[PDB]
Amino acid sequence: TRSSRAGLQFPVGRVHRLLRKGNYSERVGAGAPVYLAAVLEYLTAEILELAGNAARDNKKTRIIPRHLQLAIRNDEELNKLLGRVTIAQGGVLPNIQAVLLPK
Amino acid sequence: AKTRSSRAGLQFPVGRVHRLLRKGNYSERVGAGAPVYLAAVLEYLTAEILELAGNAARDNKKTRIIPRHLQLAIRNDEELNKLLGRVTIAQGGVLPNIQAVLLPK
Amino acid sequence: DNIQGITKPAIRRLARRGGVKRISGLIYEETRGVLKVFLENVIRDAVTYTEHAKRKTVTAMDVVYALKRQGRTLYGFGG
Amino acid sequence: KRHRKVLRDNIQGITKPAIRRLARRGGVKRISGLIYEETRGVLKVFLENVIRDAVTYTEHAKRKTVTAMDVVYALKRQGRTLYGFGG
Amino acid sequence: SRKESYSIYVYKVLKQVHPDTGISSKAMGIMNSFVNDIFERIAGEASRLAHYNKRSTITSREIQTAVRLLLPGELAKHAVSEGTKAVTKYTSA
Amino acid sequence: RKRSRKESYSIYVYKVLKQVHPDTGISSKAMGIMNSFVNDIFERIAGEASRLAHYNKRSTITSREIQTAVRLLLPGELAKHAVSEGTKAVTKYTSAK
Amino acid sequence: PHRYRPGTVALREIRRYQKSTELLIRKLPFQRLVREIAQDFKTDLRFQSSAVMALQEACEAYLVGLFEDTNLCAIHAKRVTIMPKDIQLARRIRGERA
Amino acid sequence: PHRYRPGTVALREIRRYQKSTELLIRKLPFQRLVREIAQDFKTDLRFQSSAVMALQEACEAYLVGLFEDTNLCAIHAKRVTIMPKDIQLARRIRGER
DNA sequence: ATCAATATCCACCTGCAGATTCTACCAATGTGTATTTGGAAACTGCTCCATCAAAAGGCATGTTCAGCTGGTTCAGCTGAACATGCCTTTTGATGGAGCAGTTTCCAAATACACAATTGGTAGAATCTGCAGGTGGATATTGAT
DNA sequence: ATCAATATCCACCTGCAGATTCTACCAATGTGTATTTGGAAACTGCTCCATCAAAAGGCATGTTCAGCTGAACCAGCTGAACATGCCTTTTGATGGAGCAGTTTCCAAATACACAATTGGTAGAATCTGCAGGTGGATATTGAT
Repeated sequence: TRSSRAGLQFPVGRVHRLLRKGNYSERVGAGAPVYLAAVLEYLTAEILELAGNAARDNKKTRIIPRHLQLAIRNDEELNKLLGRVTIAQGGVLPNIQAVLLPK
Repeated sequence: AKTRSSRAGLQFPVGRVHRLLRKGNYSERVGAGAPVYLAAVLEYLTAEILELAGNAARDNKKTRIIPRHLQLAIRNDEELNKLLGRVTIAQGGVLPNIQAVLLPK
Repeated sequence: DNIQGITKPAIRRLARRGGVKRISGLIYEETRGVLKVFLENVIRDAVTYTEHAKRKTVTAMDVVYALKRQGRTLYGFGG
Repeated sequence: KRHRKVLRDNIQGITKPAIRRLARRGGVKRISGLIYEETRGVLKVFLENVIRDAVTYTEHAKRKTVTAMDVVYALKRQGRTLYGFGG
Repeated sequence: SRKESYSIYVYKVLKQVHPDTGISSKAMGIMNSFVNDIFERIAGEASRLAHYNKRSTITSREIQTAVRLLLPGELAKHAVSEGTKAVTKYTSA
Repeated sequence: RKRSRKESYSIYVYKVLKQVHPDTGISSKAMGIMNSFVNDIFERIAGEASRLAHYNKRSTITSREIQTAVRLLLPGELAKHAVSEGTKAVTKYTSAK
Repeated sequence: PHRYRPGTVALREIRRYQKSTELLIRKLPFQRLVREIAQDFKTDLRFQSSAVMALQEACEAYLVGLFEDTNLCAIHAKRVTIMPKDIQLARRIRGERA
Repeated sequence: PHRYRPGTVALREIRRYQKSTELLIRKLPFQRLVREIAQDFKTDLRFQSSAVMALQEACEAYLVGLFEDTNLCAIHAKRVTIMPKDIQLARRIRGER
């Protein structure tokens, strides 16, 4: 497989196919789906990392949506990227306005 | 009729729109009904805007429609305003509008 | 009048999660208005998709295509 | 192989009155003292962003010159679309 | 080097709507840009609809469900109509 | 009963998952979230690539384009590190071939 | 007996509810409301249970978010209380409202 | 001589400026501000004059708009006066910050 | 403070189902042909940058005081807290079939290509709107 | 009031060029072959919908009173208005070429097709997390 050739877990074949049948453009170079399945692998890894640490924090082995939501909204660059995105079963970052706190 | 706009009775070219739909990669195959219906919808919205801006230019006592007129025309209308919500108009100006509580008492 | 099935305590809880302390009286009704607009819009679209699809049943994917149109993108239901 | 002047804090050329006028046209009456500096802070953020993207486009294009279309693709990217320069 | 625009057809439609009125170059730029933004919007939506329904082809039917999605209210109505009308006159002849 | 083939990323995401946290797992819901994530991101990057193609009047999507797309789409450090993983995987596939 | 001051059970409620992710609105009234709102667009329709759930997630998202932004608007007025003019301000800026 | 009360020349100004479409920020200091912001991004650039104008339009638009939403925020505070905590609420709700 | 009472926190365990490991099926996804997109080099010319002096118009800067900000108080009341009382949401259940989804046939609809021809372009010519100006009527603001 | 005075509003005019019209050159844009998409009909089955019956849990309704809101008032002061003095922007002018965009050639790179084989799917099985809960650890909240 081409992922083995490029050292990825992510299929470069499947992404070659998707770039062809989405009509993004006529000709998809051979380097494109590689670079790309790589970039997705990286960001998948990134999210899984931060979410995993968050998952060990609440003392669970299984990552549940709440963990992911936390990881994303907590990280800054990821949070920017996922701004318009609503994560199912997410919850919010527990945060209270200071001036409603009992004085 | 020879040309296709003539055949469907339009001022907007149904041919050029066929060309654009094809060499834009929207999809493999572009039906014969699509650029027709489309050059129709473009023609229609072009017409609605031009009407509203033209009346607005008559209101300011002028022969030529200038961007300020179009800006007006779009923003006074409720639906054109929603569609062009995120769009900024070159040389537009704003809707003359002042807040009440800033007005003299 | 199913619009009242959105109970006062549900909206109270929703505001709780939103980080709010004290809720006015009118608010509930006002909420109920907003909520409707939202749903009206989204579903309007979702349903359109279902109609293009010549299907009689609205599927989660229609919902998602609509939400993506609204700029409200949703993850986790089959996007 | 021929010099430039250096360019430094041209951000103060956005004069207090330009910011006052821009504020009038916004339907504003009384402007605090602080606002000017803060305006600029915001304006800068804006430009940085837009121009970043516009230049990225000029860079993809192997051109040394930024064109209106590049600007426009950028603004359209940010969700800020502009009409009248060639979209 | 030849460039392509809608300025001639927007002259047409202007004269249809207001015979005695004219239009400046900047303004024409606004229009041409406008038509184009719209084009990309609808055609895009049509396209997305294709791949959503696993169809390799863009029929007038798709443009239509696009125009229903993209256009708000009364505008959507008068437009879907002006179209159906244009396609139907096109079909017979 | 009968089968209907569906397609997803949950397997490659298990792999990458096991790479990062060997001792941790992932629920169904969360996996749906990742599947969606990859898909949205994908569509985003490829969309922008496409626009770059048409902007520059080109019939082909080169990795070069994927790249300028990622610089545009991704914020800051994320951008720098993705451009790395990509250029990297492509040079490795290049010499391998 | 025992009575907590006004506002305390609020704060404990806030911590408690912000910390979970579960669906706050009763699902059936919501489902009825969705089927109704859909009736008027097209009659005799069916709903995948997953699609209803999907909408519920979308709407509770919408509202909690709008509330964050509301609370911030009333806090802008030196007030701890959210009101209809606050919500109309939020929507008015977001672009949602005219 | 003659002196107008505080606020009269304010309203005469709002009317005057809302009524026109010409560029409020002088073009040269804006052009230096754009060549500077690009200098330090990629060095040695050239700018089509139209690109300068396009930027000017985009930015004055952004800002006039932001000022409106600011005003609506300060008026919500029962104030005739705008302040950075206002502008920052505007941007905070729009999502920018 | 120092002091009680609900409410919450965490500890331990156990079982339930949903995560995870294994099985066999199967349909997507290396070499060879033919074509063409665009990278490269060679040239043309547009327009972008630099600079300058003069014109002037707007910026800056300081004084002065008006009305706007927020600090303070203070009454009413509008929401919160808490109990009791009522109802419909939840869940599990089975049954019924609406209909979504999968397959096979196959023809109506478009891709593909060559040769024709005309609408759409640019360039040039020209002319009518109106930008710029000035005076002069009128309308508004603030002073008495 | 009544009154000047600053500013805006409104009309003609006058000259300039930008809209707009004439013109000729030219490149996108009627008919026949070839391929396959989806419409159409035929069957299978997934899960969606109905009404239903218990189990509580949540909503509702009310009483009682706390503190939040806003009306109202007052002192300080911060931002408006105005002139005058100065600076830097605008204009257009020219000159110079960086370099954008247009052209022509040559190949490295990808699409197309046939043919083969295994990663990736669903379905089945099994098993390890953690939800659910109960009971004291331990943290606040309100009253002393």
